[PDB]
Amino acid sequence: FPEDSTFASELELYLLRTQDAEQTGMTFVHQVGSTSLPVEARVAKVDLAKA
Amino acid sequence: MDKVKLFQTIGRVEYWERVPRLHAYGVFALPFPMDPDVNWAQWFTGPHPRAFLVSIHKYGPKAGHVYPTNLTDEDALLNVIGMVLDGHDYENDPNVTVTLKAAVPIEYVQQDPQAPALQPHQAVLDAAEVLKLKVIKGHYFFDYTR
Amino acid sequence: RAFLVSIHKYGPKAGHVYPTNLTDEDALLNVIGMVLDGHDYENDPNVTV
Repeated sequence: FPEDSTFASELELYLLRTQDAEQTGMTFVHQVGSTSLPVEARVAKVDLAKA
Repeated sequence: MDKVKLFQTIGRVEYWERVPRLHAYGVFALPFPMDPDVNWAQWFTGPHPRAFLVSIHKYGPKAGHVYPTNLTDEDALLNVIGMVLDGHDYENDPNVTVTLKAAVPIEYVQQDPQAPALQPHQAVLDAAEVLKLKVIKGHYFFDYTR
Repeated sequence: RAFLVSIHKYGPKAGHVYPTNLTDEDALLNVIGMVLDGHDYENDPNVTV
């Protein structure tokens, strides 16, 4: 435990957790001369923490 | 325990993307007044994207207002107008943009509000031909303009 | 030339297309489109209807 110094009494650590949407998925297979089809919807999440 | 309090959670914000559609099929939408009868807060709960079909009150005290369709009312099946895609702030304004003609995939339709999210509904796909939809791929092709 | 195709609703070959036989009731009922450009079935079994 290397020592450290501060001027204030209480110590608050606020952690911000982040689950970004993972770049997954393969490009859809189609035949030349066709209208394309769209991609799915993905989710990202943010949670926090107090200590 | 007492002098050191460990980690907890204050807020949990899960953010979804939007309901996909075809680029080269063309979207046609008209804004509609909201029937105050149904609980729109119960259709707009989750952050996950859903898209429920909407019928319209034809004639009466509320002629022009729209409301989410029930699969047991034959008049609601004979008065369907389209689906609401991107969700809506139900109290910041009543008036919602109902898409008449678009193409939405098989899993993003949820006409029961207490249904599993982003999974294909069963009674919708079993009652599509009376409801003037058509599936070719997963994508629900429809044109309630025509 | 061109010719009209028809999807299969259900079966072991459910989803595939075959040319619309005018004498048959399901090809008349389940017609799905037509083929214009020409293709090579020895090259690929996936036509663009």
